[PDB]
Amino acid sequence: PSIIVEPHVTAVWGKNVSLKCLIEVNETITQISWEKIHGKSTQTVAVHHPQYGFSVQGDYQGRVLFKNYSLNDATITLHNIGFSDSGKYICKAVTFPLGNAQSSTTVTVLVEPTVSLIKGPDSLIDGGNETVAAVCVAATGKPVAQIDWEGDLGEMESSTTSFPNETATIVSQYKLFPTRFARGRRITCVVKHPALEKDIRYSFILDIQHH
Amino acid sequence: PSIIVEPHVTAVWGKNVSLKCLIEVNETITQISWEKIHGKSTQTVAVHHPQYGFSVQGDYQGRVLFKNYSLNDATITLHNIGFSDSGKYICKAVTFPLGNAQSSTTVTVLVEPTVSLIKGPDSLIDGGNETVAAVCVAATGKPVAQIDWEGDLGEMESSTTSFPNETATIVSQYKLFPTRFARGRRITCVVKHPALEKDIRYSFILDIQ
Ligand SMILES: *[C@@H]1O[C@H](CO)[C@@H](O[C@@H]2O[C@H](CO)[C@@H](O[C@@H]3O[C@H](CO)[C@@H](O)[C@H](O)[C@@H]3O)[C@H](O)[C@H]2NC(C)=O)[C@H](O)[C@H]1NC(C)=O
Ligand SMILES: *[C@@H]1O[C@H](CO)[C@@H](O[C@@H]2O[C@H](CO)[C@@H](O[C@@H]3O[C@H](CO)[C@@H](O)[C@H](O)[C@@H]3O)[C@H](O)[C@H]2NC(C)=O)[C@H](O)[C@H]1NC(C)=O
Repeated sequence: PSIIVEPHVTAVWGKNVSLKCLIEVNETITQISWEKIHGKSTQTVAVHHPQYGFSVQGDYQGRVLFKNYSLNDATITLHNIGFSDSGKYICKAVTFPLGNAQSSTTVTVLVEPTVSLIKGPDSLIDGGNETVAAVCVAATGKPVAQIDWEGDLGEMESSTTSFPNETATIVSQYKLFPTRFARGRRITCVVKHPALEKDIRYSFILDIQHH
Repeated sequence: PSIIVEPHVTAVWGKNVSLKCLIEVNETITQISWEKIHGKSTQTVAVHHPQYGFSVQGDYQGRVLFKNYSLNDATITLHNIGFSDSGKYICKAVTFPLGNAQSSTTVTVLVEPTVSLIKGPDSLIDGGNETVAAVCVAATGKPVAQIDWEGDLGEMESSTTSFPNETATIVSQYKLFPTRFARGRRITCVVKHPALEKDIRYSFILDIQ
């Protein structure tokens, strides 16, 4: 309506997110609140009342700040984000005399992957058969990270395991036939994920041996 | 929930009703209100706020009174009851901090019939053909009334004519074969209707010759 909110929002596990709400009703504001859908019932996250002040409820206590004291600005920030913070929220303005108005914001919780780049277990002998030259892991991210490789020296093979909390670990091995042409060149693991401000990039120089 | 109301209320057109609502939810009450369901949205009927006062909305203005100033008593009275007052209402208490709680009341609007008894067009002469001794009309009642007769001097015939506002008129003629035996007798019309506390009764003494 005149309840201005962002319709869809992502939140990174263990960081902060802002639940924006501007109230332009041109009406007398009785109180304003954020609520969370639970079945058909809703549960209160935070309340502002012009005489009774703020209130934060449930497991949100200690993790919710009201941006400012204006009754027309219902924006809050949520902190120490966890999986249960996902779902549909309602910003609500109760007004006098016409009553309530609202708009919804759905929150998706993302988890940053833990990335590591490791060398293959076997040494890369020139003229030898296909060997795993490196292994890139992006562990327990939500959703699963994406892994790409730079340096066209071979081919990629990956597996993914998803977990009850809906994070996923992806393991990607880079396979190549060692040659003279590949010696001294650099292979890069590139991990893309929506919780990342920029792609994680790890690389190292190929060591190709003698005989 | 914690909202005490009556599930269903009968209301008579042109009269009064109370919509009862007692609120003791345990916590600070920021405002209380009665609302009317319109589609899936609701229209406000009346609102009581501790600092802002009473407020009445729509076509309820001049027809709604709050029973008292107590925030725990949302009871109102509705006056000059009209067809549109029919429908489903919700009493609603908004509280601080947990928010609103509500309960519904459904209102049916009845219309009292206008009842009259007349002595029939032709005059009452003996040994002859059936003659209409009296006509009883319960007009534009909602729903249609029932008409019964007391005094066992003949049979009745009745017709019903419905109207767009959902009131109906029923006209009942009482026919009899006139007899010297029937003079001094009283015929009685009895009209039954849910808007009536008792049956309406109109009677008169048959005059034969
Ligand atoms: C979502 O579920 C996954 C699957 O259980 C969670 O991953 C697990 O997290 C624990 C705690 O960090 C990991 O254990 C730790 O790592 C090594 C184990 O060898 C050890 O050095 C540490 O002291 C500790 O034991 C566990 O390995 C890991 N399981 C995996 C990656 O398969 C994940 O943390 C959950 N995420 C959230 C946000 O709840
Ligand atoms: C529900 O429906 C019927 C039909 O619209 C309404 O009945 C009509 O009521 C009016 C006024 O009560 C009657 O007409 C009036 O007659 C007087 C003479 O007594 C005259 O002064 C007025 O100008 C007007 O013409 C009319 O006889 C009556 N019609 C029938 C067929 O009975 C009824 O009032 C409606 N009721 C509600 C609660 O809305």
